[PDB]
Amino acid sequence: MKAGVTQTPRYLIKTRGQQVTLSCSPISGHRSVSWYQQTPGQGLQFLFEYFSETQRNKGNFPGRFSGRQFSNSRSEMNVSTLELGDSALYLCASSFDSGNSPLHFGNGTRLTVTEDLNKVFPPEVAVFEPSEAEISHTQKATLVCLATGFFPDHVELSWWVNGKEVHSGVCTDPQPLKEQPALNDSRYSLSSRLRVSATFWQNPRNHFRCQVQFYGLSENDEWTQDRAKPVTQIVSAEAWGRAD
Amino acid sequence: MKQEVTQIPAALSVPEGENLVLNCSFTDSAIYNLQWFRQDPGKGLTSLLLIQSSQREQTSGRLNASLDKSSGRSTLYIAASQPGDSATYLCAVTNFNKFYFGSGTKLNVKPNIQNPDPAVYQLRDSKSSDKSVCLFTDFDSQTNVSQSKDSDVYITDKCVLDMRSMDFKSNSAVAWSNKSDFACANAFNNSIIPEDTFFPSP
Repeated sequence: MKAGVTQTPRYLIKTRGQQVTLSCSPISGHRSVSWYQQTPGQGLQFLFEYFSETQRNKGNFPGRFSGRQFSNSRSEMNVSTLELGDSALYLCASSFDSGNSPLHFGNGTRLTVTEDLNKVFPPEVAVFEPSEAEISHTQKATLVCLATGFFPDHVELSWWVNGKEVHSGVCTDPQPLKEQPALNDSRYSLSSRLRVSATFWQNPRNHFRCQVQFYGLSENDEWTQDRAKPVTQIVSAEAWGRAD
Repeated sequence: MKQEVTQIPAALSVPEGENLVLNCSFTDSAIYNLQWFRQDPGKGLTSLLLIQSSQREQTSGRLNASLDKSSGRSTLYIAASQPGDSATYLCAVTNFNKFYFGSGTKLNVKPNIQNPDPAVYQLRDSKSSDKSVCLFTDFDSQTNVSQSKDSDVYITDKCVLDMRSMDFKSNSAVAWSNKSDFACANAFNNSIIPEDTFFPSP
């Protein structure tokens, strides 16, 4: 009910040389706002902290990384002259007082910097219905959803059964697999499973949907390729239960 | 002096129910607080414990952390581990004018599979896809899933699902390909799988 730390935007794809501005709103009543960069290669690294509209502490980033804080404690950070290695999760944390009170993190802004927007592809999404042998041997039925060929890794996969989001019986891979592990802007694949009882699967009225939200190009990004512009979109696949 | 935060082990796999120990060390003892966090994939961090520089320990639930400031050490003890403890655990210290995070411990707490029933199943093709898909499922948690010998066969790692209203958990791995010389019989040939694994006739 009470809002936690909020961050906007959620996802960004930029080309080299561009700039971005990110915003964070602290928990109500928190006044210390901190920014961190998380990369696979360098881990979580401190950018800077703000309190009462001024920078209180700073990390070791070059001057093209900048910040500010408004009178209502909202904070922005900016990155100019973007480079590939700036691809990261940009996390903000709020605290009542960072010296003696816990840090509370947002969920981050995921930034991917690419050489070329022609590298960006939405997922193809498919559902694969259960094995007959699984149903006879176990009295259970596993559906698989595959999301493939996407770049960047800005996807959210969810399952819906009769219109209600489910978590019971689900497992989605924690990370995607690189389809060509040696290339820096390789496309990705992701799998997920939804397991239900045989009885549930055997009812043709039951409806199963695998949803993938993909966060892609802005309406302000130019696009001159023949293929469809890889905008933010949902790609989905579905199945209905089946008797014997 | 230069602060360095070290966490070990980098990765820990353990059976549910076991106690766990997470280590954090810092070379500059002049800190104001030490904090432990968890991070789930796809998410930000969640504060678990904050130990002030004047305190020797903090407890919440099954978590207890000690701080030995002069020795430059903290230990996080997790009692009676649960699958929902699986996460990356981060140690941070607050210095006079800087903040420093360790590289983390990636914790995986594996479920005990009461009645393993290892099998490799073929899923139905989709009319809207060109992939062939195979499911290795219901194996016990000591089984390791390897990558294929083939660069165009894709295999995920074991993922645990929980059918809550049936009190049932199971492991699975997915394999797929769109090459034609590919079959579920051979999909997991690069893995050491149970000798009693069920291969239904196609």
